[PDB]
Amino acid sequence: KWECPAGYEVKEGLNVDFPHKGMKRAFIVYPAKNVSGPAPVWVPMTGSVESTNDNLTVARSGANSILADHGYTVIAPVRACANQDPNIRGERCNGPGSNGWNWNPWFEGRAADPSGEHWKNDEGPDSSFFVAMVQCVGTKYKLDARRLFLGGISSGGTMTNRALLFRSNFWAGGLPISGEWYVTSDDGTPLSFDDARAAVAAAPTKIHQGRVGPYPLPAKVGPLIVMTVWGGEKDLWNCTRPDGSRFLCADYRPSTQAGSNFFSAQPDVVHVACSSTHGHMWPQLNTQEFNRWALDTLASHPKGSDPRSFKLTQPPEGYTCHVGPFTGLYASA
Repeated sequence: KWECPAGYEVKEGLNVDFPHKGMKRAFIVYPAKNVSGPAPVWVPMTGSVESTNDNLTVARSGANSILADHGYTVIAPVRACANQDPNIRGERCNGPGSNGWNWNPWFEGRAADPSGEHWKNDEGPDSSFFVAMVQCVGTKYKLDARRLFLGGISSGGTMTNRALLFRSNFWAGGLPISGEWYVTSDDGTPLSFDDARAAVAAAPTKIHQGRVGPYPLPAKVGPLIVMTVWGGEKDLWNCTRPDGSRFLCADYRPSTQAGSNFFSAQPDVVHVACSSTHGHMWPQLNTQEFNRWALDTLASHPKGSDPRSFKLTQPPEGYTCHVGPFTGLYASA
């Protein structure tokens, strides 16, 4: 499955003008170090305000490129809105989406109005670009086809959820950190932030449909290991109006719960629910210990592995995790 479009020649570092669905995309490759043979892959994605460079090199943003020194080939996509500049932060990215998309950083969820209907059963240009990107990098570096993982924070966490839902026969798993689910009614009707929040609180253990994925959610998905991370009571996001005022527009308690319910219910998916207290940003406590543990945990479940043989190891201090759906976010009935 390793192939490049139009004779594209991948290189270490920043790759630009990668053709995909009429767009020109960019991504950065940090080849795995101290690895003989096929290397596991990590595709980290930034959120709405931090740049791809920040996500890859700044400690408080995760310094995801450091995982190449841990034996992973890191392949980081640049957001379409950044116009191939890995340094763009929130400029022209941190705001509502267009063309039927909910949020502009990534093509990660259909809009709440009718223009989003088209995306109910079309993965979108980011989900398909990531597959094409990894397939192309694999022509230059030897990658492990059973250990292709993606993940991200905030909007990047939402994009991880969407990619796992539409491309569960490609990725081996992912790390959606404080991503949205955009909960809807069972019939797909979009719900306001308040109604979506109340919907999960009213049925915390059920599977909820959401604008992050296909509608309806797939009955069955391919084999995966998914580690959803919730940042605690402060894992919230205040949007910014044009006039500068702030207002609550996302609460990641319901979305991490909903994601965990869907993935836990799938028989061929090992779901790990992890909670911390860093809020809505990349895990802050023992950050590199967490990144190493999380990716090595994902790698311990190569694609197609028996969920029954999976064995969770203790995460770093500052994290509580277990296999299954979240249980400490809503009171039991």
